[PDB]
Amino acid sequence: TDLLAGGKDDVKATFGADSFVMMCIIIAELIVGVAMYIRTKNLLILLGLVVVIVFTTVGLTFIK
Amino acid sequence: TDLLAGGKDDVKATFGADSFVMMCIIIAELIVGVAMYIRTKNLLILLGLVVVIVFTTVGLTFIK
Amino acid sequence: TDLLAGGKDDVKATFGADSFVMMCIIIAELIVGVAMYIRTKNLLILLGLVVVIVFTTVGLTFIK
Amino acid sequence: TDLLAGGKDDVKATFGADSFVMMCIIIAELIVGVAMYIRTKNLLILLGLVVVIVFTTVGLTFIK
Amino acid sequence: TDLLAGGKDDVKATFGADSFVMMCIIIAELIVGVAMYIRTKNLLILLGLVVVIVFTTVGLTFIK
Amino acid sequence: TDLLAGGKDDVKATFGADSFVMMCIIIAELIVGVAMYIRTKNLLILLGLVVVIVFTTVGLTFIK
Amino acid sequence: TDLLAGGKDDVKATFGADSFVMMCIIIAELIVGVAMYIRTKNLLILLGLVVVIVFTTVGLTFIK
Amino acid sequence: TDLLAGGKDDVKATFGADSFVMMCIIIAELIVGVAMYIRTKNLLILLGLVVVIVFTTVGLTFIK
Amino acid sequence: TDLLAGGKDDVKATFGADSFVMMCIIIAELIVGVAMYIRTKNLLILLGLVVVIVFTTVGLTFIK
Amino acid sequence: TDLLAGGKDDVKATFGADSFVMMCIIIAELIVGVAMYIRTKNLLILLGLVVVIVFTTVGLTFIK
Amino acid sequence: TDLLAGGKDDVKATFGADSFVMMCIIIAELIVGVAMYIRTKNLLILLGLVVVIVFTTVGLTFIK
Amino acid sequence: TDLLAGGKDDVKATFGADSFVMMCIIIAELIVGVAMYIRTKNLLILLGLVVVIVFTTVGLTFIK
Amino acid sequence: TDLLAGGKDDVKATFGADSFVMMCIIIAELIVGVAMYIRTKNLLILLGLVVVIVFTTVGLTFIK
Amino acid sequence: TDLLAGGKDDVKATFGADSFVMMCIIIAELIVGVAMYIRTKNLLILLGLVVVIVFTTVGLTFIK
Amino acid sequence: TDLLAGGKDDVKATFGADSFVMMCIIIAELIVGVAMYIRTKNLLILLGLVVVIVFTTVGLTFIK
Amino acid sequence: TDLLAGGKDDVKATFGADSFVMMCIIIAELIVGVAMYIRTKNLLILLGLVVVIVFTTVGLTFIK
Amino acid sequence: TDLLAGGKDDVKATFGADSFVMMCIIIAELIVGVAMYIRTKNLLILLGLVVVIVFTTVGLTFIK
Amino acid sequence: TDLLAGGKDDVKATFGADSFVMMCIIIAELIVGVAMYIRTKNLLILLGLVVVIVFTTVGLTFIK
Amino acid sequence: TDLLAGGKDDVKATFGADSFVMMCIIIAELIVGVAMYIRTKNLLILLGLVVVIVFTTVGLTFIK
Amino acid sequence: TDLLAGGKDDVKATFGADSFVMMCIIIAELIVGVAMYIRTKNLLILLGLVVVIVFTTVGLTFIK
Amino acid sequence: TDLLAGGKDDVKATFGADSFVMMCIIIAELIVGVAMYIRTKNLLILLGLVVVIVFTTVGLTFIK
Amino acid sequence: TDLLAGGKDDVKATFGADSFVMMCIIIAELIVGVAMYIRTKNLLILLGLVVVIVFTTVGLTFIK
Ligand SMILES: CCCCCCCCCCCCCCCC(=O)OC[C@H](COP(=O)(O)OC[C@@H](O)CO)OC(=O)CCCCCCCCCCCCCCC
Ligand SMILES: CCCCCCCCCCCCCCCC(=O)OC[C@H](COP(=O)(O)OC[C@@H](O)CO)OC(=O)CCCCCCCCCCCCCCC
Ligand SMILES: CCCCCCCCCCCCCCCC(=O)OC[C@H](COP(=O)(O)OC[C@@H](O)CO)OC(=O)CCCCCCCCCCCCCCC
Ligand SMILES: CCCCCCCCCCCCCCCC(=O)OC[C@H](COP(=O)(O)OC[C@@H](O)CO)OC(=O)CCCCCCCCCCCCCCC
Ligand SMILES: CCCCCCCCCCCCCCCC(=O)OC[C@H](COP(=O)(O)OC[C@@H](O)CO)OC(=O)CCCCCCCCCCCCCCC
Ligand SMILES: CCCCCCCCCCCCCCCC(=O)OC[C@H](COP(=O)(O)OC[C@@H](O)CO)OC(=O)CCCCCCCCCCCCCCC
Ligand SMILES: CCCCCCCCCCCCCCCC(=O)OC[C@H](COP(=O)(O)OC[C@@H](O)CO)OC(=O)CCCCCCCCCCCCCCC
Ligand SMILES: CCCCCCCCCCCCCCCC(=O)OC[C@H](COP(=O)(O)OC[C@@H](O)CO)OC(=O)CCCCCCCCCCCCCCC
Ligand SMILES: CCCCCCCCCCCCCCCC(=O)OC[C@H](COP(=O)(O)OC[C@@H](O)CO)OC(=O)CCCCCCCCCCCCCCC
Ligand SMILES: CCCCCCCCCCCCCCCC(=O)OC[C@H](COP(=O)(O)OC[C@@H](O)CO)OC(=O)CCCCCCCCCCCCCCC
Ligand SMILES: CCCCCCCCCCCCCCCC(=O)OC[C@H](COP(=O)(O)OC[C@@H](O)CO)OC(=O)CCCCCCCCCCCCCCC
Ligand SMILES: CCCCCCCCCCCCCCCC(=O)OC[C@H](COP(=O)(O)OC[C@@H](O)CO)OC(=O)CCCCCCCCCCCCCCC
Ligand SMILES: CCCCCCCCCCCCCCCC(=O)OC[C@H](COP(=O)(O)OC[C@@H](O)CO)OC(=O)CCCCCCCCCCCCCCC
Repeated sequence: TDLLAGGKDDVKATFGADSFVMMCIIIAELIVGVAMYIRTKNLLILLGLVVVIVFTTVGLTFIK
Repeated sequence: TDLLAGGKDDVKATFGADSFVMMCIIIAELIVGVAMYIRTKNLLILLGLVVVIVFTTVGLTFIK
Repeated sequence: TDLLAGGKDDVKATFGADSFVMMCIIIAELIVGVAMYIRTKNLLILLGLVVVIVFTTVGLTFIK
Repeated sequence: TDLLAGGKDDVKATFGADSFVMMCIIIAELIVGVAMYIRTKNLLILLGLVVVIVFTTVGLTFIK
Repeated sequence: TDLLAGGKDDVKATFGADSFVMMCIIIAELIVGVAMYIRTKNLLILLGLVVVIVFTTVGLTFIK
Repeated sequence: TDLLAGGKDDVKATFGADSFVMMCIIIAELIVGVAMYIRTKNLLILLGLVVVIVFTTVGLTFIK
Repeated sequence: TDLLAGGKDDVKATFGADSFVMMCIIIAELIVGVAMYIRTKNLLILLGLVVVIVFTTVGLTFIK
Repeated sequence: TDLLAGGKDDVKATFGADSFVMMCIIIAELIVGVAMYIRTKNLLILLGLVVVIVFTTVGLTFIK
Repeated sequence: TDLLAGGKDDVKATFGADSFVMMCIIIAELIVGVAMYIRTKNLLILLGLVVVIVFTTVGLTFIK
Repeated sequence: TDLLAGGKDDVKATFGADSFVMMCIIIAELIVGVAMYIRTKNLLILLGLVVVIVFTTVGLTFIK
Repeated sequence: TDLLAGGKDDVKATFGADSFVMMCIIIAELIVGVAMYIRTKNLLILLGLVVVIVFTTVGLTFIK
Repeated sequence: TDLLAGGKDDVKATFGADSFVMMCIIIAELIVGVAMYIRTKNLLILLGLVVVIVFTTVGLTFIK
Repeated sequence: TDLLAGGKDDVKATFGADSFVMMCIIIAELIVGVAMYIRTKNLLILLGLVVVIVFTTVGLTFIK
Repeated sequence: TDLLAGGKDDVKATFGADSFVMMCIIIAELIVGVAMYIRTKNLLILLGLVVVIVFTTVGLTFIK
Repeated sequence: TDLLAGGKDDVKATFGADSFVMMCIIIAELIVGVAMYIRTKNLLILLGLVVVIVFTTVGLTFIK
Repeated sequence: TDLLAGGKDDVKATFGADSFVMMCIIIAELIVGVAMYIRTKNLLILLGLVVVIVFTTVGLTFIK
Repeated sequence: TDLLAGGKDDVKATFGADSFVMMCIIIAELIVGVAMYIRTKNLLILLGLVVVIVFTTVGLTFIK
Repeated sequence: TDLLAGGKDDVKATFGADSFVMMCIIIAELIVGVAMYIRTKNLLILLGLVVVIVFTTVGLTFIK
Repeated sequence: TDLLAGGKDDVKATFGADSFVMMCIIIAELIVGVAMYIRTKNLLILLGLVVVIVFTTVGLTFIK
Repeated sequence: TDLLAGGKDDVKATFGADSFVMMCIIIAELIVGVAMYIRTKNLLILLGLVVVIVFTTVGLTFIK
Repeated sequence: TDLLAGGKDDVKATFGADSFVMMCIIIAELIVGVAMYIRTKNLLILLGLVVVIVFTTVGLTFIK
Repeated sequence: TDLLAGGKDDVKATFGADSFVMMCIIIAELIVGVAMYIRTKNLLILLGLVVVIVFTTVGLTFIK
């Protein structure tokens, strides 16, 4: 061989578990979800946050 | 590595616990909830405020 | 950091304890409640006013 | 801050103690109450008028 | 402010002491009361007319 | 500036006191009200006509 | 403007005193009232017819 | 316009004095009244038939 | 700087207190409100007119 | 142009007095009305058939 | 054209005097009526069957 | 320019008083109205036909 | 041309009286109708099947 | 052709008399009907099952 | 074929005679029926249980 | 297979013979029955308790 | 040119009264209309077929 | 944690032992009870006042 | 793993045994129950308070 | 293989037996149920809590 | 051949009987169903879970 | 030729009865259908699976 193997580390660290990008994604889910809930009063929509957390955790496991 | 780690602090402070944004969100919940209650007279809708407070507190705990 | 901290004061004063907005909300509750009472003759509906007053007072305490 | 403080006076005067709106509300209570009494012959329903008067007086005291 | 003060006069005259509406209300009380009396033979029901007259007179005193 | 002041007259005359439009509105109130009364036998609904007349008269006073 | 004044006549004649529409309304009141009376045996309900006649006559007086 | 004047005749004949509809109404009064009398043994209820006949005759006089 | 300051006057006069536009807005509120009331018979809807008047008056105060 | 005058005949015959369409409409009224009557036992609903017949006859008179 | 005249026969036969549909309607009236009678013990409700039979017979006479 | 004046006649005749188009519009109102009435049993909906006739007559008066 | 006349037969046979397509349409009506009936318990909805059968039979008669 | 005739058999067998689909439909009627009966205690609702059975049997007869 | 025949067994066993679903249905009938009886003291309502048992037994016989 | 057989035990134990739910039901019968007896002094109403006990015992026997 | 007059015949025959194209159009209307009716159960939608037939007949009259 | 603990005091004071709300409740019990007694002459109904007093006192003890 | 375990404490404390929310619920039960009792004079309705207390205590035991 | 098998554990733990999500669901059932009971005074509604507990326990058994 | 046969196994295992995807689907049904039940209190909605289980089991049988 | 006849076999096998592609299509229908059902709770949507199976089977018969 993979002629670009050397690039895997930084990329994986910049889009990975404790990255700035994942923090921004969780913040966005929190804000957008609470705004949707305030507008519609559909309590189930708050589970969105849970979903995103799980999806980003488990999902990052498949990134090799 | 995280090539954007240095950006975590300000972002987290601007969308975080004692931020202007969270204050605006709580104000919005209060106003919208009391307006819904005045229109429909459904007392349970006022619990919306509680929900939002809890959701923003606990939720911000998962923002690393 | 909070890059928008400077905006907290005016916002809090315009949607806060002795604001024009809260006065309008209490007026709306009074009018709508007395209209509901005239139509239905359900005396309990007048407690709506009390509820709104309490909800706006206590609620504004959680706005930091 | 209260960026809309200047609007408090006219609003309070148009929905306040000696306003056209309160006169209309008392007239409506009188007419609707006497119609209910003529139909059902329930004398207690006439106390509705008293209630409305009291509710609009005391209630307007909490409008600051 | 009272931005609608100019409307008080006609309204008060159309739902007031010597109005067509009050005449219709007294007529309705008379007819409905005499019909109830013919059906049930409860003499006390005729006092309904008295009540309505008093209620409309005294009541209109509180309309300012 | 008022660059459209010249348009005030005709508009005010076409939606004003003795206009075709106001005649149509009063006719509609009469027909709809008598139909509601025939269906439900709620005599109070006929006061709708009175209300509309008053509302269109007093209301047109605020049209400057 | 009154740019639609020319339309007043036919409209007023088609929904007016001796119109087909008013005839249909009186017929409907007669039929519905006698059906209600046959079902409930409440003699007062027959006064509905009187009411409708009066309401359509006097009411049409206010149509200018 | 009266743009629907031409429709008055048939309508008036189909809901009028010697119509099928009036025959059905009188039949219904007879049957329902005799059934009520058989159940309750209140002789006065039979006067219902008289009432209906009178009401349909006199009433049809006001249909122009 | 304000390179467009010279434009403030006419604009403010064409959308301001005694403008043709505000007259049209009040007319629209009157017509739409009375139509809603005729359809639904919800008396509170007529307060819409009051609201609009107040909102346009107080609101125009904040236009500098 | 009237550049489409030639089309009047067939259209008028296909939606007119003795058309297949009017037969279907009367059949629909009969079926729907008897179904409503079976469900609710409201005898007056059967007059629907009469109404439809009259409405289609008189109405077709205004189709020129 | 009447461009759909050819369709009259089958339609009239499928919703007509001796059709499967009319049989189903009479069966439904019988079952629903006897169920209502068992529940309420109101003997008059059984006349429903008679009504339906008459209504379907006479009614089908007007289907041309 | 009026460089198209010559076109006024045919247009006015093809969309005018005794045109094929107006006939189609009245037919459509009749059919749609009777279908709505069969479905909902709201007798007032039949007045739609009257409205359309009046609206097309008076309206065509303003077409110059 | 008619330069495509030769295509009429197969088309008419594939969308015609005893075609696979018409069988699928009748099956769909049966399934959808019984599902609607199970959900709503509105017996009249089952007549949908009858309608579809009639509509496809008579309708196919006009396909030349 | 009928260019799709060969498809009739399997379709008819998969939505036909002894199919999995019809079994599911009867099961659904049984469950939904007994649930409705438990909630409302309206015994007549159980006849729904009978109706569905009949409707699916007779109906499948018209599927050719 | 019936392209879905293989699915009949499990479905029939999961909604059939000795299934978890039927047990839940009988439990629900027992609880709801005894609650209705405690509230209304109508002994006949307890026969509901019998009905449900019979309906589920006999009904499941028609599930092929 | 019965794909949900494994769920039978806990359900049956939670709504069964010695469950918290049955205890609550018997308590409710006792309280409601003694309250009815205190109000009406109808001694037979106390047999309600017996009925409920029997109904819950025998009934639970049919829960398989 | 008319240098293309010779082409009028075949074109008119291929898109004309008894053409393959018109047959396809009527088939499409039948299928689409019955599908819409099965989905929505709006009986009026079936009149679409009538409309199309009329529109194609009368319309083809204006094709010279 | 209890994120809303700070709100307990005012709420408890506004709906508590010596509150305006409890005063209104006792007044309502007194008026309604004496009106019931005047109508029915059932002396026991006056014990209602006692009940309410006790219920509000003891009940407020369980409010923590 | 439970990726949201850390959130259990505050939530449980904000909706738990000695929370502001439970206090509000008990207050609401007290007020609504005493209002129902004043209106209906059904003493048993006061047991509602007991029920709510028990339900909130025992119920909170199952919150893990 | 199942290319996503590794994700089963955390997901199952975050939506499983002792998760934060299930705690929130039980809390929601408790609050909503007690609010419904306070409003309607239907004691059976409190069994909702039981149902939810059972449904979440047994249901989680089928999650493999 | 089938030039892509080699891909069948992994696909079938990743969307098949004991896959992560099917687990997520069952979890989603459980959560959404219990949320719907808490909101609407319609017990039948809980059968959704059963349906999904059956549908995914039987359905996966047809995946070859 | 047919200069490309030799290509028919592999193509037909790769998009044919037991191909990887058809397996993927059935899987997609199953997943999408169960997701739609979980969201909307419309049981009829599950028949989608049946439809797809039938459509792919019968349809592949016409591929020569
Ligand atoms: C400077 C402008 C000040 C505006 C007036 C202040 C409040 C006066 C209270 C009047 C109440 C009666 C209105 C009836 C006319 C009207 O609009 O009727 C609309 C609607 C009619 O009520 P119903 O639900 O019975 O009617 C339903 C349908 O018929 C409506 O189409 O009223 C409501 O739903 C009232 C609920 C108020 C919800 C709370 C509002 C909180 C915001 C406070 C106001 C905004 C301030 C703006 C600042 C610039
Ligand atoms: C300048 C315009 C002034 C308007 C007149 C002022 C009030 C006169 C009182 C008449 C009462 C009788 C009306 C019966 C005709 C009518 O509408 O009947 C509608 C409805 C009929 O009462 P029921 O509930 O018995 O009937 C139910 C159904 O049959 C209705 O379809 O009446 C009410 O519900 C009355 C409750 C009033 C609720 C309080 C209203 C408070 C607002 C005050 C009025 C608005 C002011 C507008 C300012 C621009
Ligand atoms: C210009 C129009 C003037 C209208 C006539 C004026 C009043 C005449 C009095 C007739 C009374 C008998 C009517 C029986 C025919 C009728 O409608 O019966 C309906 C109903 C029948 O009474 P029951 O409660 O015994 O019957 C219950 C059911 O059978 C009704 O379906 O009567 C009442 O409830 C009467 C209570 C009147 C409530 C007070 C009304 C106050 C408003 C005044 C009138 C409106 C003025 C409109 C101005 C444009
Ligand atoms: C030159 C044209 C003149 C038009 C006639 C003038 C008014 C005649 C009054 C007839 C009333 C009965 C109509 C029933 C036929 C009809 O349309 O029924 C529709 C609808 C049926 O009432 P429901 O709410 O009971 O029915 C609900 C549904 O079944 C409707 O689909 O009626 C209304 O809602 C009436 C409310 C009127 C709202 C106020 C209207 C104010 C505007 C005045 C009219 C416009 C003037 C146009 C100028 C060019
Ligand atoms: C050229 C067409 C002429 C139409 C006939 C003229 C009127 C004949 C009177 C028949 C009354 C009995 C109808 C029962 C059949 C029927 O429709 O029942 C529907 C409904 C049934 O009454 P209930 O409220 O007891 O029933 C409730 C439900 O079962 C209805 O589904 O009747 C009414 O509500 C009647 C109230 C009439 C409201 C006033 C109507 C004013 C408009 C006048 C008529 C329109 C003219 C149209 C001009 C083109
Ligand atoms: C061509 C069709 C001719 C129809 C027959 C003509 C009238 C025969 C009289 C039979 C009366 C007994 C029916 C009991 C069967 C029945 O329906 O019971 C329903 C109901 C039962 O009366 P109760 O109030 O005691 O029962 C209440 C509940 O148990 C009902 O569910 O009866 C009435 O309310 C009768 C009041 C009639 C109201 C006046 C009707 C005026 C319209 C005239 C008839 C319509 C003509 C249609 C023309 C196409
Ligand atoms: C020089 C031109 C003057 C124009 C007339 C002035 C206002 C007259 C008021 C008539 C109101 C009734 C119209 C019904 C005919 C109509 O358009 O109906 C459309 C629509 C129908 O109302 P619904 O929401 O019930 O109907 C929904 C759908 O059926 C519409 O397709 O009406 C509205 O939504 C009204 C809301 C007005 C919103 C406020 C408008 C503020 C702007 C003021 C006007 C513009 C001035 C232009 C200056 C050049
Ligand atoms: C050549 C085709 C001939 C078609 C049959 C002719 C009419 C037969 C009458 C059957 C009525 C019962 C249908 C129930 C099956 C059905 O569709 O139920 C749908 C619906 C169910 O009524 P509900 O309002 O009680 O149900 C509401 C919901 O459950 C519907 O989903 O029925 C109606 O609303 C009926 C109103 C008819 C409105 C008037 C229609 C006027 C047009 C005439 C027919 C079109 C002719 C087409 C020519 C090509
Ligand atoms: C080939 C299919 C043949 C179907 C059977 C023929 C009719 C058998 C009569 C059974 C009546 C009892 C049904 C109870 C089961 C049921 O559905 O209950 C639903 C409903 C329950 O009545 P309630 O109003 O007491 O209940 C209200 C609610 O609980 C309903 O959810 O029943 C009715 O409203 C009956 C009124 C019938 C209206 C007249 C119908 C006219 C159409 C004729 C039938 C359609 C023919 C279709 C041809 C393909
Ligand atoms: C030479 C061609 C002549 C065409 C026939 C003339 C009119 C016959 C009246 C039939 C009415 C029933 C149609 C139902 C079949 C149909 O299309 O249903 C579509 C739609 C269904 O009504 P709903 O709103 O209940 O249904 C909503 C959805 O289900 C529609 O997908 O009907 C309407 O909205 C009718 C409103 C008519 C609006 C006014 C039209 C004015 C124009 C006049 C006609 C055009 C003339 C063309 C000249 C070349
Ligand atoms: C060789 C392929 C044969 C296909 C099967 C033949 C028909 C079997 C009938 C099954 C009906 C149930 C389907 C539910 C699954 C489904 O698709 O649900 C979709 C939809 C769901 O109905 P709802 O309106 O209640 O649902 C709305 C939303 O949830 C949809 O997302 O169903 C309909 O709208 C049915 C209306 C049928 C309209 C008439 C169709 C006429 C065409 C005939 C079929 C095409 C033949 C193709 C030949 C190659
Ligand atoms: C291989 C998969 C087999 C699936 C199971 C077979 C049927 C089992 C019967 C269970 C009924 C209870 C479901 C409640 C759970 C549920 O979905 O509740 C949804 C809904 C809830 O009923 P309500 O109208 O009371 O509720 C309204 C709202 O709360 C819904 O959100 O139920 C219905 O409307 C039932 C009407 C069935 C309409 C007839 C369906 C005909 C199709 C047959 C089934 C499809 C077969 C698919 C083949 C692959
Ligand atoms: C694994 C999960 C097992 C669930 C428990 C099994 C059944 C236990 C019986 C408890 C009954 C009392 C519930 C009261 C709590 C509740 O929900 O109250 C809601 C409602 C309240 O009844 P009311 O009509 O008096 O109340 C009306 C309103 O206040 C409701 O908001 O109850 C009913 O309508 C009961 C009718 C049951 C209809 C038959 C259901 C058949 C399906 C069987 C159960 C589904 C099985 C799911 C399998 C996964």
